[PDB]
Amino acid sequence: MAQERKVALVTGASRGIGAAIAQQLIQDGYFVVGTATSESGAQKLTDSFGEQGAGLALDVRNLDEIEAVVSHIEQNYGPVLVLVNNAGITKDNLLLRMSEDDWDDILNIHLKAVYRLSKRVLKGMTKARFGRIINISSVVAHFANPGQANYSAAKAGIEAFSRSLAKEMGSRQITVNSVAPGFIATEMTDALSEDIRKKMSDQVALNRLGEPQDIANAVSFLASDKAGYITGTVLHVNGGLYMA
Amino acid sequence: ERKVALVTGASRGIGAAIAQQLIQDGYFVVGTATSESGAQKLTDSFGEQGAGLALDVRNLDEIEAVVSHIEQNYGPVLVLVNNAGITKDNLLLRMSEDDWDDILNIHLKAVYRLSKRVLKGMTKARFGRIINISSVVAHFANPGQANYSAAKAGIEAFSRSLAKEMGSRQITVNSVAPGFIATKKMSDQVALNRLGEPQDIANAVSFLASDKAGYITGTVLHVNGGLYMA
Amino acid sequence: MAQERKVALVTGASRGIGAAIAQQLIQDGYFVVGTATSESGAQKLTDSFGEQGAGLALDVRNLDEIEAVVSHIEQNYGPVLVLVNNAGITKDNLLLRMSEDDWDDILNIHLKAVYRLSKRVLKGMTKARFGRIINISSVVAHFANPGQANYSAAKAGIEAFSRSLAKEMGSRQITVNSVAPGFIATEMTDALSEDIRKKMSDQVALNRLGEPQDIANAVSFLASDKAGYITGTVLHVNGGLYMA
Amino acid sequence: ERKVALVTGASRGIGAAIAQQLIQDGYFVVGTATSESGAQKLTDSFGEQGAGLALDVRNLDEIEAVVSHIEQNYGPVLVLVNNAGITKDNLLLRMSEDDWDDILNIHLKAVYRLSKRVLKGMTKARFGRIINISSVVAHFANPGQANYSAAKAGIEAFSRSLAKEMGSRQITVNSVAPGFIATKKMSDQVALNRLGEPQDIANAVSFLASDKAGYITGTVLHVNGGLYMA
Ligand SMILES: NC(=O)c1ccc[n+]([C@@H]2O[C@H](COP(=O)([O-])OP(=O)(O)OC[C@H]3O[C@@H](n4cnc5c(N)ncnc54)[C@H](OP(=O)(O)O)[C@@H]3O)[C@@H](O)[C@H]2O)c1
Ligand SMILES: NC(=O)c1ccc[n+]([C@@H]2O[C@H](COP(=O)([O-])OP(=O)(O)OC[C@H]3O[C@@H](n4cnc5c(N)ncnc54)[C@H](OP(=O)(O)O)[C@@H]3O)[C@@H](O)[C@H]2O)c1
Ligand SMILES: NC(=O)c1ccc[n+]([C@@H]2O[C@H](COP(=O)([O-])OP(=O)(O)OC[C@H]3O[C@@H](n4cnc5c(N)ncnc54)[C@H](OP(=O)(O)O)[C@@H]3O)[C@@H](O)[C@H]2O)c1
Ligand SMILES: NC(=O)c1ccc[n+]([C@@H]2O[C@H](COP(=O)([O-])OP(=O)(O)OC[C@H]3O[C@@H](n4cnc5c(N)ncnc54)[C@H](OP(=O)(O)O)[C@@H]3O)[C@@H](O)[C@H]2O)c1
Repeated sequence: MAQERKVALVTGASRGIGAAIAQQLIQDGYFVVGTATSESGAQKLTDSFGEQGAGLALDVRNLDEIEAVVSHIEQNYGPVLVLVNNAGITKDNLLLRMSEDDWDDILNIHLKAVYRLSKRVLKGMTKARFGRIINISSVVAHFANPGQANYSAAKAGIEAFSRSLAKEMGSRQITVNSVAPGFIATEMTDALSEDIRKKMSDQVALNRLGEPQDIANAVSFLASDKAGYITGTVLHVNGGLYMA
Repeated sequence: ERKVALVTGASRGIGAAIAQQLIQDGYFVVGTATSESGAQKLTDSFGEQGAGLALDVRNLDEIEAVVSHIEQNYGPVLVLVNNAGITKDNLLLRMSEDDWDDILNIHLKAVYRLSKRVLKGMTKARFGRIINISSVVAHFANPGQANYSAAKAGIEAFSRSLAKEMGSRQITVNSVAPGFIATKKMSDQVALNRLGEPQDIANAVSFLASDKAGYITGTVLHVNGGLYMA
Repeated sequence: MAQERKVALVTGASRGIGAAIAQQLIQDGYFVVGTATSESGAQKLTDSFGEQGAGLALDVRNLDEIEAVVSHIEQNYGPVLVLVNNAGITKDNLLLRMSEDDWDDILNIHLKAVYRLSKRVLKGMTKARFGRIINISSVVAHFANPGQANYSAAKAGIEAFSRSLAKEMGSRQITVNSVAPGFIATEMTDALSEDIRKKMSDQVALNRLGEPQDIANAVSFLASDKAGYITGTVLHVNGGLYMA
Repeated sequence: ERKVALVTGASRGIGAAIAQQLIQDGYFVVGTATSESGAQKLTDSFGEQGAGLALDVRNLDEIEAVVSHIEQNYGPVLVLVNNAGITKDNLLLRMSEDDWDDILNIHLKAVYRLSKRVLKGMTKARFGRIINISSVVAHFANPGQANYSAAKAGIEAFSRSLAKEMGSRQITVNSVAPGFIATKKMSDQVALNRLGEPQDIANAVSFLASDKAGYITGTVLHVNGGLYMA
C-alpha cells in the first residue's frame, strides 16, 4: 500500500526544536520527512519516526541537494504540503570581526534556504490548493542583539519574504507564517551555567525557559485546520521576553 | 468540576463560536448577554456544560455581581475572554463625546475592570488565561474609527503590562486581532480571498486558552487572512 | 500690529520636555501658546516667551476649559496650526491596586485630551490646508512596563487615534504623528540616585540619558516643512533603549 | 575641512537629493555612480564641496578601494548613506537564483560591507551616522518583491544589531523607509493624496545625519505620506 498521509518536511530534525516539531507533526497524522547533515544522522531519524516518517541527509546550502531531496520525497512519499524551515547555525561576531564567510554562510543557511525550499515546494501545494510553509525565525529578528547582525538580518529577511509569499499564494489557500522562539531550553542553554539560566528566566515574564515542545505546539497549530485564516504573521513564543 | 471560562458577549457571532469551542475543549463556560432573555438562551444552548448571565460591561456593579455569582456557584474564573463590543463610527469632526466615551467604556474600561476582578482566583490557582479580542484596525487604520482603534490598541498595551505583572504566577494575557469576519471589495484586500468566520477566531482563542500556548504571553495573534501582516 | 506668525499650542509647557518644545518652536518662528495648570504657572510662561508667546491656565481634563482656551487663542493670536499634546501625569500601581480613579484620571488626561484638543483644532487647520498634530507618547506604549497599564493603554490609544486621524485629514495636508521618548533627564530622573541613572544609561545603546532638547528637536522636525510627507508615524527618541 | 559623507547611488533620484542636501548642511559629500562618466558629472555638480567616484557596490574590492581613496584624499567617512539599489521583481515561481542573489548583494550585502569598512574611522572620531535606505515594502508586503522586501527588512535588523554594538561610541545607525516616491492608483493609497519627492527623503536623511537626531538610533523613519502607518 502506498503512502497516503499528507507529507511534512522538517529541516534539521535531529534534536531540540526540530526533533520536537517532527514528532508532533507525526502525532498530528502527517508522514514526516526530517533532515540531518549526515547519512548517519538521517538513519537515526528514519528509526525514530518508524514507519510514519523518513530521514534524509541534506545540506541546505546546496541547491542541487535541495532539489534532489524534494524530488526524492515526491517520488516515494508524496508532495511536500507542510514545509518547516528549521535547520540552522549561528556564526556570531561583532561586525568589526564578522568575516565574509561568517556573513555569507548564515544568510545562505537561513534566508537563501527558505527561498530555495519554498520555491521548490510551491507547485505541489498549488495543485493541492493546500499548503503550510512555517519558518522558524527568532526573537532576535525583533529584539536587537549585538554580535548577531548576520543572523538577525537573515531571520528578519525570512519574515519579510514570508509576507510577500503569503500575498502571492493566498488565493491558492497556502499560508506562509513564521514562529519566533525566545529562550528555549536546548543543548546550547544546557551548556550555560545555572546562574546564567536564572538571569535569562528572570527576563521572561513567565519566569522560566521554554521547551522545544512549546515551539512544536505553535508549529502544530499553524499547520492545522485551526489556523487556516492565519497567514503572513509571526507567532511569538518567548514567554513574554519580548511583547508585540 | 471543570475550570470556569467567562466569555462576554456570547449571544452571537464571534463570542458564540468561542463559547461553544471552549465547551468542546472541556471548560465550563459562563457566557453573557445584554438581556435576561438572551442569557436564558445561552443557559439552554450550553445545558450542563455552561450557564448564561445578563451583563452590561459598562457597569462596574454588574461586573462585580456577575463574577461573584460565578465564584459562588461554579468556581473561580480561570479563563476570561473579553469579547463584548459595539462600534460607533464617525469621522472625528462628527464624533461626539458620548460616541467616544461609550466605545472606550465597553471595550477598554471593561477589559481593565474584568481583568482586575479575576486576578485573585487566577493568582491562587497559579493558572490563568486572559484573552482579549482586539482588531486589525488597531494596526491597519481606518478613517471613522478613531474611538474603536484607540480602545483596541489600548487593550493590547494593557495586555502587555498585565502579562509582565502576572507572568510569574503562570497567568498569560494575550490579544486576538480578527480581520474581516462574516457576521467582494473586502475579500479582495485579504490575501486568502475570503472573509473569516467566527470559528476562525474561536480556534485562535481555543489555542491560547490551552496548554499548547503555555509559553505565549503578551502577544497579538492576528487572524485576518493576510489582510494585515507582521 | 496684529499677530502674524503661525500659532503653536503646547500643553504642559512649564518644565522639562514641554518647556524645551515650546522654546524650540519659538526659535523656529512660531508664536507659541503654552499651558500650565495654574494662573501663576501661566504667568511664568508668558514672561519666558516674551512677546512671541502666551501662557494660559488649562486643566486638560475639562472640555469647557479646552474649548475656552482654544477660543481665546483664536480670538487673540490666531488659529492653532501646530498642536503638541504633552501635558500629563502618571498614577502607577499594579493592577490589583489600580483604582477606578487611577485608571480614569490617566485615560482622561492623556487620551481623552488628545481626542478633545485634536477635534477642537481641526476646523482651523482644514481652512488653512496646513496642520501638525504632534502627540507625545512613550517608549512604554511599546515596551511593556508593569505598574503602568493605565499609562501604556492611554499612550498606545493615542498612537492608534493618530493613525485614524492621519487617514481622515491627510487630503487637507494635515499630518498627525507621535514622538515616543525613552529615558529623558527630567525632574523625575534627577530625583533618582546616581546608581539608578547608571543602570538606566547602561540599557540605552547610546549609553546616556537623553535631554528635553532631544524631544524638542524631534517635535521641531515634525512641525517643519522637512516632514510634510510624514504622517501617522511614531518617531522613537530613546537612544536605542527600544528599537523598531 | 568638513566631515565627509559617502552617498552611494548619487547620480539621480533620491541619492542625488540626499547628496545635494548634505552639501547644503555642511558635509563634504562623496557621491557614487556605476560609471566613470556618471562619477565625473557628480564631481562637476558638487564642485568644491564634493567628489564623484565610480562604484559598483556588488564588489568588495571596489568598496575597499573607494573608502581607502576617500580616507587618503578627503578624510574618514563619518556619514554613510547606503542608497544604491535596483529591483528585479518576479513572482517567486519566476524568480531565478540570479534575480534573488543580485538584489541581496546590491542591497543587504553592500550595507554589511560598507558599514564594516567605515567603523574604524567613526570609532576613532566617537561620531558617526550610518543611514540605510529601506522601503515601505519591508513592512507592507507586495507580491513579486520577495527578494527586495527580504533585503530591506534584513537591512533594518542589521541596523538594530549594529546600533547596539556602536552606540557607546556615539555612532547612530538608522533606516529611512520611503513610500512611493516620484522618479493615480498609487496616490489614492497615500493618506496625503500625492506621491513623495526625492527631497522628502533627503530631508529625513538630513535630519538623522544632524545633531537634531543625536539620541535616535536603531529606528526606522517612515516617509510614506501615510501609505503605511505605525
Ligand atoms: N534554541 C533557541 O532558543 C532558539 C531561539 C531562537 C531561534 N531558534 C531557531 O530555531 C531553529 C532551531 O534551532 P536550534 O537552536 O534548536 O538548533 P540545533 O539544536 O543546533 O540543531 C541544528 C539543526 O540544524 C541542522 N543543520 C545545521 N547546519 C545545517 C546545514 N548546512 N544544512 C542542513 N541542516 C543543518 C543540524 O543538523 P545535524 O544535527 O545533522 O548537525 C540540526 O539538525 C533554528 O532556525 C534557530 O535559528 C532557536
Ligand atoms: N466582526 C468582525 O469582523 C470583527 C473584527 C475585528 C474585531 N471584532 C471584535 O470581536 C468582538 C465581537 O464582535 P462581533 O462581530 O461578534 O459582534 P456581534 O456579532 O455584534 O456581537 C456583539 C456581542 O457583544 C454583546 N454586547 C454588545 N454590547 C454590550 C454591552 N454593553 N455589554 C455586554 N455585552 C454587549 C452583544 O450582546 P447582545 O447579543 O445581548 O446584544 C453580543 O453578544 C468585538 O470586540 C469586536 O470589536 C470583530
Ligand atoms: N520624562 C520622560 O522621560 C518621559 C518618558 C516618556 C514619555 N514622557 C511623556 O512626555 C510628556 C512630558 O512629560 P514630563 O515627564 O516631562 O512631565 P512633567 O515634567 O511632570 O510636566 C508635567 C506638565 O504637564 C502639566 N499637567 C499635569 N497635569 C495636568 C492637567 N490635568 N492639565 C493640564 N496640564 C497638566 C504640568 O503643569 P504644571 O507644571 O502647571 O503642573 C506640567 O507642565 C508626557 O506626556 C509624558 O507622559 C516623558
Ligand atoms: N523610488 C522609490 O519610490 C523608493 C521607494 C522605496 C525605497 N527606495 C529605495 O531608495 C533607494 C534609491 O532609489 P531610487 O528610486 O532613487 O533609484 P534610482 O532613481 O533608480 O537610482 C538608483 C541609483 O543607484 C545606483 N546603482 C544602481 N545599481 C548599482 C550598483 N550595482 N552599484 C552602485 N550603484 C548602483 C544608480 O547608479 P547609475 O545612475 O550609475 O545607474 C543610481 O544612482 C534604493 O535603495 C531604493 O530601493 C526607493
